[PDB]
Amino acid sequence: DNEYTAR
Amino acid sequence: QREILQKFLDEAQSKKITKEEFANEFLKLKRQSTKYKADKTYPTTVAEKPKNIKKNRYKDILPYDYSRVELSLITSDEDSSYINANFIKGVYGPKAYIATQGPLSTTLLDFWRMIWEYSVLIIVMACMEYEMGKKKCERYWAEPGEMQLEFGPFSVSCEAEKRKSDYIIRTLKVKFNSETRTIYQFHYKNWPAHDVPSSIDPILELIWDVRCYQEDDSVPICIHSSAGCGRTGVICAIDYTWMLLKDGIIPENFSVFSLIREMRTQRPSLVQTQEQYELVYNAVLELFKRQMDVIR
Repeated sequence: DNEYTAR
Repeated sequence: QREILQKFLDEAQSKKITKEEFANEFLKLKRQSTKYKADKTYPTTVAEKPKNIKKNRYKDILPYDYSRVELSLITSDEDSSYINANFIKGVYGPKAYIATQGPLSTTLLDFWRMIWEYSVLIIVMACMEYEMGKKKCERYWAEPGEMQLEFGPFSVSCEAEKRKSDYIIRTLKVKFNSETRTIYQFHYKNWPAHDVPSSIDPILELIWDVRCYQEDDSVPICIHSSAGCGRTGVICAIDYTWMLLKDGIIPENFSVFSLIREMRTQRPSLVQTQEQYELVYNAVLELFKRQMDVIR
C-alpha cells in the first residue's frame, strides 16, 4: 500500500 | 590486467547488446528476487513488524533482516533499532555502502542516528524532493543562510555548497550533543526514479569526486534515492566496478550481471529497471576505456 517494484 | 580489459572491450565492440537482450537479462534478475520471496531465502520479518511497517516509504521494498542496518545510538525513549537500509559489501569487506530510502518525516531522526552511529562522511542523494508530482524524500540537510536545522539532538548546518555542472556538493556541519562532524552530501538532480541520465559522464564525475573525499572502506558511504534500490543500485554497481579497475583486480570472468545479482541478495530490487541495467553496463564499458588510458 504504497509500492516501488519497480519501474 | 591490460589484456583482461582490451578483451572485455573488444568483445563489447564485437557483439552489441540489444534492448531485447538487456530486457531478457534484467528479467532473470527479477526472477531471482521473486524466487527469494517464494523460498523465504532472506526473511524481511523486522521490517514487517506493525511497529516498523510505516517506517517504509514503499510497502513492497522491505530490507532483508540479515543485512539490515541496525540502530543502537539512543537519543530518547522512542528511539528504536529499525531503519529501511542495508549494508552492501565492497570489494574488500562488508559495510562499504549503506543503501537506504529517502527519509520520511518520522525517520529524519533515524537517518541522522545511522549517519552518526556509523561515522559516515559521504552521503549520495540520487534523488529530487519532488518527482512526477510526488514527494520523494524529506529535507534532512541544511542550506546556506538557513543556520542549523534540528533533528532530535542533531544540529545540521551548511558551510558551503559547491554547485557543479550536474550535482551539488554540500559541506554539512552536524553537531551532536558536544562534538562536530563534517559530512559531504553529494546531491544529483534531474535523474528521476525509473528514467536515466545522459551522458554516463556526470555520474562518473560524481563518483570520481566522492572517491577524492574517501578513497577507502574505513567507514560506510551512504547512498540513497527515494526507494534506496534503483538509482542507488546503479551507483554501488558502478563504484564497485571502478574499484576493481583502479586496483587492477577485475577478474577474467567479469560480469555486470553477476555483480548486480550479488548486490541484489543484499538489498532488495537493486537496479530497478532494464534501462538502469544498461546505464551500469555503458558506464562500466566507459570505465574500462578510461582504465586502458591509465595503463597507456
